[PDB]
Amino acid sequence: RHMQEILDAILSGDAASADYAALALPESYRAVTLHKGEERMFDGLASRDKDPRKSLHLDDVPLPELGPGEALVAVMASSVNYNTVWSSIFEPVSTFGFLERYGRLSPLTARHDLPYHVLGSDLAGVVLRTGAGVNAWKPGDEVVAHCLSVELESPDGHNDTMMDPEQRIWGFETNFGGLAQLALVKTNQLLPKPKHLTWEEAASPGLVNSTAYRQLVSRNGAGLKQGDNVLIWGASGGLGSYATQYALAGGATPICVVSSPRKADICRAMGAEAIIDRSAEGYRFWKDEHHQDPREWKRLGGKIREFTGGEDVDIVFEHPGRETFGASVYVTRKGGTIVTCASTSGYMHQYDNRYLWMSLKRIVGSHFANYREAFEANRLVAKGKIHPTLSKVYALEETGQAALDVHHNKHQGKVGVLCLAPREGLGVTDPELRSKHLTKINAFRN
Amino acid sequence: GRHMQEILDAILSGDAASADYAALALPESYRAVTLHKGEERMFDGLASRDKDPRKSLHLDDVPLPELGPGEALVAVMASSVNYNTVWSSIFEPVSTFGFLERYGRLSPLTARHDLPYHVLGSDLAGVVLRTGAGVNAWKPGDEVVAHCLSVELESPDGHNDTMMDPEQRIWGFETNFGGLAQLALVKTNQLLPKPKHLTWEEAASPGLVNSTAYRQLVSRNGAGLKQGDNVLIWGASGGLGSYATQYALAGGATPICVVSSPRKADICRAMGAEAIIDRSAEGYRFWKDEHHQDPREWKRLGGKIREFTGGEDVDIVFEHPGRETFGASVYVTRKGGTIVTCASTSGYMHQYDNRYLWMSLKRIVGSHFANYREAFEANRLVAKGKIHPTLSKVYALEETGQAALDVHHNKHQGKVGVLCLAPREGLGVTDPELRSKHLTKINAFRN
Amino acid sequence: RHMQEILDAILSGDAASADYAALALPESYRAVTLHKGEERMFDGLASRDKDPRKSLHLDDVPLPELGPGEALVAVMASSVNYNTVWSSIFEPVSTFGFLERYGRLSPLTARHDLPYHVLGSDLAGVVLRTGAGVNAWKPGDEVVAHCLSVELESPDGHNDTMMDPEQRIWGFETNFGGLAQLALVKTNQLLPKPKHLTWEEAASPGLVNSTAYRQLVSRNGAGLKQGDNVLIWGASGGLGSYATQYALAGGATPICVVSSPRKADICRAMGAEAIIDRSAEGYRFWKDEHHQDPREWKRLGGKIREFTGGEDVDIVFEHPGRETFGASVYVTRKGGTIVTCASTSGYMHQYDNRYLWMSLKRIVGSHFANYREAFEANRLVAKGKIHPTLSKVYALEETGQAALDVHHNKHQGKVGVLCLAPREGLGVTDPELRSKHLTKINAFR
Amino acid sequence: EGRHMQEILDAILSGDAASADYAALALPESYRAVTLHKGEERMFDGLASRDKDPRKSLHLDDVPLPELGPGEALVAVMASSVNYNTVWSSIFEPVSTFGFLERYGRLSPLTARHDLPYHVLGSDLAGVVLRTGAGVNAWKPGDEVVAHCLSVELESPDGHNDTMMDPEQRIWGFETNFGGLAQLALVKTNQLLPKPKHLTWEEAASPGLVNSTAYRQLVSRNGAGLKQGDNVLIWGASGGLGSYATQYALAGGATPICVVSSPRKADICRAMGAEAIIDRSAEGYRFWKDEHHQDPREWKRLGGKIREFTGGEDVDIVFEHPGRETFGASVYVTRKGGTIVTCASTSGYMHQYDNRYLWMSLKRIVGSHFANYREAFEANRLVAKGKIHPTLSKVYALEETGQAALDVHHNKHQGKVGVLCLAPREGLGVTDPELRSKHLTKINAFRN
Ligand SMILES: CC[C@@H](C(=O)O)C(=O)SCCNC(=O)/C=C/NC(=O)[C@H](O)C(C)(C)COP(=O)(O)OP(=O)(O)OC[C@H]1O[C@@H](n2cnc3c(N)ncnc32)[C@H](O)[C@@H]1OP(=O)(O)O
Ligand SMILES: NC(=O)C1=CN([C@@H]2O[C@H](COP(=O)(O)OP(=O)(O)OC[C@H]3O[C@@H](n4cnc5c(N)ncnc54)[C@H](OP(=O)(O)O)[C@@H]3O)[C@@H](O)[C@H]2O)C=CC1
Ligand SMILES: NC(=O)C1=CN([C@@H]2O[C@H](COP(=O)(O)OP(=O)(O)OC[C@H]3O[C@@H](n4cnc5c(N)ncnc54)[C@H](OP(=O)(O)O)[C@@H]3O)[C@@H](O)[C@H]2O)C=CC1
Ligand SMILES: NC(=O)C1=CN([C@@H]2O[C@H](COP(=O)(O)OP(=O)(O)OC[C@H]3O[C@@H](n4cnc5c(N)ncnc54)[C@H](OP(=O)(O)O)[C@@H]3O)[C@@H](O)[C@H]2O)C=CC1
Ligand SMILES: NC(=O)C1=CN([C@@H]2O[C@H](COP(=O)(O)OP(=O)(O)OC[C@H]3O[C@@H](n4cnc5c(N)ncnc54)[C@H](OP(=O)(O)O)[C@@H]3O)[C@@H](O)[C@H]2O)C=CC1
Repeated sequence: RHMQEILDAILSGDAASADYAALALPESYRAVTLHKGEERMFDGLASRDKDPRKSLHLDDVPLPELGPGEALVAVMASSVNYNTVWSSIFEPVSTFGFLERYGRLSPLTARHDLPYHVLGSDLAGVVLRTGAGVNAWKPGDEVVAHCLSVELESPDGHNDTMMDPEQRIWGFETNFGGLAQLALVKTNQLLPKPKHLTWEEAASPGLVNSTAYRQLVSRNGAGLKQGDNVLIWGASGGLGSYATQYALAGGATPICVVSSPRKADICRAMGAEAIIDRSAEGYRFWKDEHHQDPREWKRLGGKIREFTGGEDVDIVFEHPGRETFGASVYVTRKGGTIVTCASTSGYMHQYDNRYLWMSLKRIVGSHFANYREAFEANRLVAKGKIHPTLSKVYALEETGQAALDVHHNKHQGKVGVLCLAPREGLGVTDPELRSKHLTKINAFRN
Repeated sequence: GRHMQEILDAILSGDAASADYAALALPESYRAVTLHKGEERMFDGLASRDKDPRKSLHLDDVPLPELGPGEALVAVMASSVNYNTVWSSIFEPVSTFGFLERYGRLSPLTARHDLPYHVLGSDLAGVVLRTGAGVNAWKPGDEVVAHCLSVELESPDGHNDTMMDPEQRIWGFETNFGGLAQLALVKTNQLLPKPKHLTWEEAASPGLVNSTAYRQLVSRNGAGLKQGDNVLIWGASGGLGSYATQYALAGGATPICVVSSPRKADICRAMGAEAIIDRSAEGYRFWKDEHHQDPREWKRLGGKIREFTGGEDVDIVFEHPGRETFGASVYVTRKGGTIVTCASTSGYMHQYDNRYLWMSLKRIVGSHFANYREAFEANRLVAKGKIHPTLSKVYALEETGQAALDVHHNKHQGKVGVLCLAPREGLGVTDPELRSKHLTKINAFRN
Repeated sequence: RHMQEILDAILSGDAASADYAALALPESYRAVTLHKGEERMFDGLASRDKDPRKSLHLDDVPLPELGPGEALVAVMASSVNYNTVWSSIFEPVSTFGFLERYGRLSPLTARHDLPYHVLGSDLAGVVLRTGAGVNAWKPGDEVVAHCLSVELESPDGHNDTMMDPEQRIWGFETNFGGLAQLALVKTNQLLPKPKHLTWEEAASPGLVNSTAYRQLVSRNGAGLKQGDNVLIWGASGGLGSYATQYALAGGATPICVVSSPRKADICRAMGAEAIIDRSAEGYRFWKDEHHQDPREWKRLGGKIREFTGGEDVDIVFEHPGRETFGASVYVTRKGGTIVTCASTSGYMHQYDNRYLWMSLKRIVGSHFANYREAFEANRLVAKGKIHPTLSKVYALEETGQAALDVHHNKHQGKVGVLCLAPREGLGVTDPELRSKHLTKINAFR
Repeated sequence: EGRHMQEILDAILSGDAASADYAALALPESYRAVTLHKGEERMFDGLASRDKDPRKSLHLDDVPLPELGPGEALVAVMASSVNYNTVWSSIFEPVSTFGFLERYGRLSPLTARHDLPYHVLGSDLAGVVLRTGAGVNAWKPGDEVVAHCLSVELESPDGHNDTMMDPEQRIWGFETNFGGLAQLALVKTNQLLPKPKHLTWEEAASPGLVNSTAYRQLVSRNGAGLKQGDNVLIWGASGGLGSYATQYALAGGATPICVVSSPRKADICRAMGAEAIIDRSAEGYRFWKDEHHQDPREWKRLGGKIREFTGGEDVDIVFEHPGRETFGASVYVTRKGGTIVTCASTSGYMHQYDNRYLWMSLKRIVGSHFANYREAFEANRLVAKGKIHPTLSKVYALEETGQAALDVHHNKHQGKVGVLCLAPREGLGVTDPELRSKHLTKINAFRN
């Protein structure tokens, strides 16, 4: 196999750039895919009852043609993200609609408009080829990838690339994602691999760490400062496992919300002290399908004040959506910020605008991160200031079970996936820095 | 009263010096529009609509209050009747006497406001007569208007933007000695210089809705308007929206004005706007039923906006109607744009589709009234002739009851003013050249 | 002649995109060029004595090959600015040095490394062909260009592309510039042509306009708001003339500084009213080569207050540098901003920091403009809020004389160049908006 | 030592006086204070600033109590500190403070109380409220307080969106009278903050001025707006401002590059948690080659040394205050897009820099000055929470304030130099012993 020869080169440890440039490309690669003819297979079911194991296929797919500004990457490991779940249950809409619309832009984007969709929005691996116009990256470079896909032909994105009208998420709104043995990315998605981490560890921060960085740290989100109090929903999940770290390292005080004593213990291991278990408290923010209960908003606010000495939070880190959003707006301090990048429990938000306008609060929408933000987030991992939060690793063939874990909220931290890597534990080339941080690196491990 | 008449004579002469005002003997009573503590339940049982301010508002002669540190006594030439004045006059949401009594427990200074009568009114235009201890920047004779937000600023919270202060009082509503009277008492950090090209009644008009619109649309605490922006303005001929339309035009931006009648569209054209949507003629139905919205109506509004902008979506939505329009407001905003909100007239339980907010990196910014720097800047743009008052009708002080009913029942398209000491309309202009340049717009809301 | 038929299509006014796509390309185009062998010809001379008429050639050159994300444009008009003049006299160094070094990177970048250099960093014209991947532009589109190109391989420029470490000015650090019948640009340099302007007027605002927009209007510079008072140095020059217009269009008050009565008249024709003639006032901000005179800073401040009713300016629009900068910091209001994008009179600035910290002022550096700011500035021209400042137009064959005119500061406004356009005055397709603004459009004629 | 003053101190020291007990104490008719005299403001004319001796101009006087006004408090001062503005005052540089008092005195009959032939100095205090004026409801006799030094009238609209912008804004004890280097002081009640209970009187007095300033300059959005990951060049990292700036950089998750002039100060920086330390004396930087011209080669040498510590990165922020000597280098070494934030010019206020580095690299120079009440509250809250620690090195008696000021004038100190006012000895005033115990090693990091 051409693919076995590629893996052997990576595992040897002493292949030069010219060696990678000399390997023959395989004619197909193994990939986790959706099929277009199945996009209605879950019609009539409740979201909970839609099973990613039924929709996710392991296929052999042809290599796409390499274009200008792009790189072909040999993927050692990837991760399950919530967009992998959304894709796999075809909610809110089918990703094939996104691929069809993308394919209308040009003959190059039309490569993506296929009857199958290779998923995955994270990777760690090795560059094999680069297209025309690519100088910064070369075959053999060890990389991780962020998932922003921007074309930058329009002027709109030249003062923050998230504002590009053609901005997409790689592996979700584009094809050739990371849950596969090979991937195709733009080279402006590439970042240097953290040397003290294994392949699966290095693949795990990309998406959620970059998003948490823009949403909480950067001036394009909440602009955290030391001394702030920050309410962090889902503090032991993917986003929250990085948000909590940024709050603590930035000198702020996180109030972490989780739903089990096991996750509460992890938050204490990260260094948080103020932890609310929403299951034990039994919050019912909605009385029925159409009306909320302000008494329950107020009970949450009172519990926060027990931890802060009577202070309300400067920032709410939102993402659960409809269930929690009325409470989030209510409990925020006068002049404070609710920053939101998601709506897991439902995107039709309801809130009492009297609390927003009379208290001069703001709701800031945030979405992934631009390259500069993704670089800064990955830099803090490489410096050993922010740590990966991997809890469990699955084989590529078992990506469906990994997606079901997240779908049903059975996990903590990040769930990783081995792609070409034959086992866990490979890829560390800075053992001294790894040993300095190993206890924190393994804090989420089962 | 002889002393009061001599004060008015000094003002009307046009050439009294500061020393002359300092030498005028103060009156020992002044005429004022008041509520009476004994009557606060006279409307119990009735619907808001059927409560009549002519039955609760009294014309009384009241004694002058003692002038404290950092305060000014003002001879009032004109004032205004706004929604806060109307609600007070019908003891809604609760009687104003409740707060005057509680706050009056703090100190002998706060207890001056706790009286069996309440002098209403949160606007004035007039002349400073006396200042209390420590005052530097104002002197007898200075011609002034007032910002009605009073802050004590003992908490640190308000020292980077005073709207964050936790202890605000609206003068004439949560304080006594308001402006619907011949004299008023205010803090000197409420005073603003009178625009010289306007009459007394015009200068008292812009008031809180003008500074609120300025903070919401122009200032960096709100939307931070820049030239070239497209701005969707709901209620563009009402209080807030009329000033927002003017700020958009004055700042080099394009307002897309929304109104509900052809008469209102004509007022918008008179202010200088060109892109006008009649929401009633278009028949928008943003809610399908009590609990669900219709995204195809959001998109129909979006397509109508694009007809005026050459295919562009708005950088800013100037919100205030609330529940009925808020879903559409979030939908139509450009990627990276801002929805600024300072009220919820149609209902405060907002519902919107958050996918549009996070996937297009939009933000919803809450704003409320204005701090004193914003009020100074808004008033300064009126004084420069960039922003014009919106007066429709003027009443004498003796007829404040009817003025209040007119506002309560929405009888006029623009503001209702009240003459206090001024004997007739049309006095107080000392810059006729500037007035002549802007006369048509100044009178756009007169019939 | 294939070139003649391209011009006839443009002049017909009703060719469709399919008609442009069907036209045969010419094998060569007429271009204004420098020659590699002559780069030492002005060795020994003072700058003022170098004559661009001796170095600029009119050549027929072959068409370059069209790469990914590029467009081939038929050029109706161009401009001559200071970058063009500097290149034509090989200052500060010959432009061929950078073209050679950059052309080592790849076959794409080596297209630019030729023995001749086609100059010009402005255009107005019609798209003829686009390279692969191009979505937003098609044959027939009427365009102007933003001259600053970025590669954006580094993350640094992905929150504001001016932070990118590898910028190139098209026609100066690239070949195939706009002083020619055809040009090659990236598609993320293209902007829609303002319909109410002639070809030569549309090509004129260019980089000084977008630089002024970034410095004064955008949040990356001073963040102007209506009501502000703005001190504008050099108010009838390139930057200052656009800055004056942005101040007015944004509802602010420019306090315009000029050095002659004729310049004051031009400021009044633009709409300004508060004008200071620094030469009539006789300001001497420096007492000698090393020390300033705070009494003269204060004298300027007092003159400003005569126009503002006693207020100090919220913003100073700086660019003269050493001579004026101490005065600029002094006169700015408490909490105000001094924004700077050049140092004409000298880059070693000196100022009294007590005024800066005790009055919480800031000095903000700005440079050129990113593509979003260039689009917004061009859009305000297209709205008729901002007007071009052309003084004189030359034919392409006379580009040498045009460059000498700019080099010796012969005109008060800009110098334009007809490329394919056979005469001035063509290209207006919005005559109603033009008629509204004709007097201001011609203020520098 | 008068009887009424002795009775006030006995009440404080008893630990159990009630608010009504302080209200009932007789006030003294005079108090002991460190003062300047108007007749002497020319005494150093023609001398180089280094040769001006604060021991010659600072007097210990008995002065009459001023009349209490609306919005004010009379405070019994247990301890204060020397600040550099105490040094500036005592050498009448750049100008005499009596010009400031004369100008202030023209505003109103209330501000005219300050226009006196002597100037009571001091811009920090820790102590106990004795009396409050009209309009004061938030503070009462007996409250244990520290004071920040912002004096704002807030009559003008300009200060109502950040009070530092008030046109009449002044620094208490420098541009106003009745400062804190004295047994009693007069302040606006909007200068008052709750005393941190785990600190002694002298420790609690020491952060106010420089900690508030460093917070606005580095942490707040009105200054540099620090974020975790930033590299920050901190001049004078073991002095007053620097000893707080370094703590904010570390606690905010940034990397300070600390500049000091001795190995002893380098060791304190390491004890604070910094690793990247430059000794400007050992490096021998000569940024100026003569009176009128700088040396870009030395700017470059500093920039190269910084890059050795950061792995090749240039600093996002420079925390400036030395002024003329360093400012050209500070602008040069800053990263593209970065910020130089300045609140002072110790070495000379006529700054010179190369504007090509500022405009071509899109840098900005942000002027900062003290802090508004909200920022001062936030800075003091972080001390009270034990997140930021006092940096007191040495304590002098009130009668030795002249020598304390000379220490700072000649750059012989580290951290903050404290002064006992009414407090009879060091070590008093702690009422949270368990929080103190948790943090004691860091609290004492600067002690001789
Ligand atoms: C892990 C990474 C990350 C990720 O993976 O993300 C995440 O985990 S995140 C959570 C997962 N992600 C989601 O959960 C949501 C997926 N995505 C969607 O759910 C839909 O995508 C959305 C609701 C956002 C929009 O859907 P859509 O219905 O497609 O939107 P819209 O209406 O904007 O556009 C269609 C037509 O409306 C026109 N149009 C637009 N604006 C106006 C206007 N103002 N006026 C008039 N017409 C207008 C356009 O011009 C078009 O016209 P056409 O071009 O002729 O079709
Ligand atoms: N815009 C963007 O770019 C990004 C958006 N997202 C979106 O953010 C959301 C979370 O992503 P991720 O963190 O990766 O997923 P995870 O599932 O790993 O973390 C989600 C956490 O949310 C909490 N949670 C779930 N449902 C509720 C609820 N109804 N009420 C309160 N808390 C709840 C759980 O914590 P517990 O049960 O312990 O309280 C869980 O750990 C998803 O919707 C995802 O699509 C993600 C990343 C990028
Ligand atoms: N808290 C306080 O102290 C005060 C609060 N307020 C609040 O501010 C709000 C606005 O103030 P102001 O502008 O002075 O009020 P106005 O009554 O002057 O104008 C309100 C406009 O809102 C528009 N509007 C109302 N309902 C809807 C709707 N359902 N959909 C769309 N547009 C609508 C109408 O415009 P059209 O019909 O022409 O489209 C109406 O003219 C007030 O309604 C009140 O709630 C006001 C003053 C004081
Ligand atoms: N880096 C680059 O690639 C480019 C840099 N630049 C730089 O930008 C600067 C300005 O560009 P532009 O506006 O187009 O130049 P202009 O020549 O068009 O206008 C410059 C104006 O500055 C004013 N000025 C010059 N010297 C002084 C002085 N000592 N004191 C006061 N005012 C002075 C004059 O106005 P008046 O005499 O009327 O008061 C003069 O008109 C150029 O001078 C150059 O340094 C420009 C082009 C490109
Ligand atoms: N605007 C405001 O509100 C405030 C302004 N200031 C001003 O800030 C400055 C410092 O205040 P503070 O920190 O209290 O004083 P300190 O003397 O305690 O600290 C100053 C430090 O600067 C360093 N330093 C002194 N001179 C030079 C020089 N020429 N070059 C380089 N480094 C130098 C020394 O460190 P080393 O020798 O170890 O390098 C010294 O420790 C003063 O000018 C003061 O007035 C202070 C506080 C508030």
